[PDB]
Amino acid sequence: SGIVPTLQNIVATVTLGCRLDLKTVALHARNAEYNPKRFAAVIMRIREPKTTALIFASGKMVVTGAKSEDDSKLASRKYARIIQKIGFAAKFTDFKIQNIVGSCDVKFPIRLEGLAFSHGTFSSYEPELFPGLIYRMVKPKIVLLIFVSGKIVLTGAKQREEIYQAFEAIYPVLSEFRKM
Amino acid sequence: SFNQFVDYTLQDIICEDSTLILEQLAQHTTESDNISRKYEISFGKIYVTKPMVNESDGVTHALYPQEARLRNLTYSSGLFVDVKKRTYEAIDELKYELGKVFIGRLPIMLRSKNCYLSEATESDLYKLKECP
Amino acid sequence: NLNIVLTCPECKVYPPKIVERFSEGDVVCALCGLVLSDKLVDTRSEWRTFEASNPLLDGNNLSTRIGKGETTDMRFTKELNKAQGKNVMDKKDNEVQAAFAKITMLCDAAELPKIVKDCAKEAYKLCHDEKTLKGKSMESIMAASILIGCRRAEVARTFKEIQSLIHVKTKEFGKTLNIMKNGFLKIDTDNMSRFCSHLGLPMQVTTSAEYTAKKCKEIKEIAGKSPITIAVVSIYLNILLFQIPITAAKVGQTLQVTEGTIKSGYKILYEHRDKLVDPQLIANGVVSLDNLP
Repeated sequence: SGIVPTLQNIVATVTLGCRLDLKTVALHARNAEYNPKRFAAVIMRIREPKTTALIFASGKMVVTGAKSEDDSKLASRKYARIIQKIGFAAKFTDFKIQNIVGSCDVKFPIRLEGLAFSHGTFSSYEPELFPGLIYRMVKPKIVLLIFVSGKIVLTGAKQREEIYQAFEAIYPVLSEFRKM
Repeated sequence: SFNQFVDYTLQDIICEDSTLILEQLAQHTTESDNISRKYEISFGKIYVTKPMVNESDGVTHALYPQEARLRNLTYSSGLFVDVKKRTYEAIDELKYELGKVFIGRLPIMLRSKNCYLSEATESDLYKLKECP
Repeated sequence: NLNIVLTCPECKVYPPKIVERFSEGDVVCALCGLVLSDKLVDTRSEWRTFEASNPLLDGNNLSTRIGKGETTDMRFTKELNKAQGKNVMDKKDNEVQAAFAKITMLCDAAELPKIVKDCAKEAYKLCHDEKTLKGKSMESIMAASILIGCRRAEVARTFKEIQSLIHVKTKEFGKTLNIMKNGFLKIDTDNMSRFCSHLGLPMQVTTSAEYTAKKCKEIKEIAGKSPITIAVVSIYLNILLFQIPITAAKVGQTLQVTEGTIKSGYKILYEHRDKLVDPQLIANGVVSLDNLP
């Protein structure tokens, strides 16, 4: 294909192994918002790497927004370090990436309804609901959002390799339905 | 006979029982109780179009006796009645206040007032593929 | 094992039609030219209204409902109408029946066609069973049997308008649109009939809107626009170029879109207006005069 999808977002979970007083975290950490009435967790953001963590009373958290596996682990470590610095027996445990999202640009337009009619068992296209075509790939198990513009969204991957393999697999069919 | 029924009889049938009311009187415990209401539904003037037909593709248009006989349709016109919906309310004796609807298709008798062929001249009927 | 055959016997061919005859019957082969039984079964002679039954859900029986003027039911009417009203509580009698009675009330009120109006209600009884991510709301899957029920002809829809009617047009309608696909895409000239009928325009305007919209697409003038939008747009070009015009608020209102949106596609196709019309199109107002928008 000659193109390599760009990783745009990585979601990871981390068990800090120790109960937390969310009310206290929200009070001593900067850039933290806590509104239990709507979500039972403290939302905290940091600038390097630019990410957002969801911290729970159970001591477990979700780190989002990271653009690489390293930034994800690194950011996760900083959040844990803050929880500690606040006064908890937090530890960096069970780090695990749960989802990777990537995007592409094949540069050419795509006749989506032709692609949907051709691959009916994998794609759901109804512009009324959503402008992009939803392609549910089997191997690897990656969901793609194909747009008329040639823009491609790939998600559902746990290894960055799946995004790459998903894109290579779809390129031929994308090319086949190129508007030209 | 038919004309008398369309011009007069029809209205009087809409006006005999006509209006129907439903009253919702509360438990008088405390808010949100202790609220007694009475709702009205009234039927006014009755209208009746010239004969029409509602095709499969939404469009409604006039329908002449010949098209009815060939396409096996019904030579009926629309029945429309003015409806009004009032609302009233009291607390734990004093009732205080808080369009044209389609109701059915009535078949027309040929040569009646409502039929197209009533005010029809001889040459008119012939163009309409009817026999004078 | 059930084997049924009419093979002549004398000259087995394995096998050929033997005739149904006209009067004699018995299906004599045009081969051994022998006989087979006596027939004696007139299928044309079915039980008329004058006993036959066309059941679509399970098997219909009926009970009671006495009204023959011989001896008055009075005491016995209530004896049996209560007794049959007790029995419709034993094994989940309610559900399918409630669904089909409430179904004929919601369709009749909007005057949905019986031939295909009833067809979609069979689809609901197939959808109410099976357990595939229904997130069932009763009203939700009813809007599926309101769409396929209107699929007979564009009787009331213009399905978007009947969607805009009442309650739940959004995410819960999305769950339902998916259930039905589990189709063919939906196009410009798909809602043109209905939209135009509710709009009250003539066959003239319909045809031109329908030719404009197809060329809008054929000319790829509206890249990623929703077909409903394109259609409502084209219907605005067409109508505005005729006598019988309708506004974007009037078109949007029936197409189920928003003026803003209709303006968006309209303005995209306007610059090709000339190449979009029918050719033999009339013109109460000409292209050089069409609203630029």
